[PDB]
Amino acid sequence: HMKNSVSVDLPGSMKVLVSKSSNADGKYDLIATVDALELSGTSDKNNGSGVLEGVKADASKVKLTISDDLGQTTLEVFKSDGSTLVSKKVTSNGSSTEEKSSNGSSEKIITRADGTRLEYTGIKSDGSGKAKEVLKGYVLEGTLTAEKTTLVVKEGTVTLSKNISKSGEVSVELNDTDSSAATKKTAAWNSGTSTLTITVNSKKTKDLVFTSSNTITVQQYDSNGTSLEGSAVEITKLDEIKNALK
Repeated sequence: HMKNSVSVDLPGSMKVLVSKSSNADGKYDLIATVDALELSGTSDKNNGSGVLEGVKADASKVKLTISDDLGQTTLEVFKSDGSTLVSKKVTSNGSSTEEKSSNGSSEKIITRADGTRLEYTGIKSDGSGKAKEVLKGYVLEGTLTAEKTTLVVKEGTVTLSKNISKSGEVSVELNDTDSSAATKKTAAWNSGTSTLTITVNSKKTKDLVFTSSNTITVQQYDSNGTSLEGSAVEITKLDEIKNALK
């Protein structure tokens, strides 16, 4: 594998072998095996960071780039002339983003460290596409535009929209076509508290909190809409989101 070497753990359970000492040019040798393909390179650092390359049996070019502080790996596959990416996987702090492009359409899967996922399919040149968020216990469906991702839950005449900016910032909104002004839902979003407060007939009815853990909780107000009551309950299934929208 490599004489006089040490092994270094990388993000995404990868490993690289680095020579214990440098060559006459001061550089260190790097060897890694990624899904059975051996990649090799050299680096002017001694810690496992740098660039390694290999070629698949179908002549595709593979490059692994390990950031200077070992915090991130980028694994790229190119067509045989090296000029066109076919796939790119970036992993850091237990999260991965995998992109593949072909025929003017792209796919992107973000796997979060908690196991939840954001999945984009059929991304077009204007930045639009289809979107899915895979949460613990339920899936949200929606769309992607150049502006934002919008995941939608509909219940009766109510539509709940969870928006995710390109930065990953979450905001939420509600629409309701209800013709009865006594039962129509409206809602206000508070970014500082990550809370959507729903109102019906001039009374706040519930707070939906969109947590840093990619969960949703719901807590009701009292019968006057002027104090919260009970304790917040974590939602675990799609039909529980819909119940909160009734």
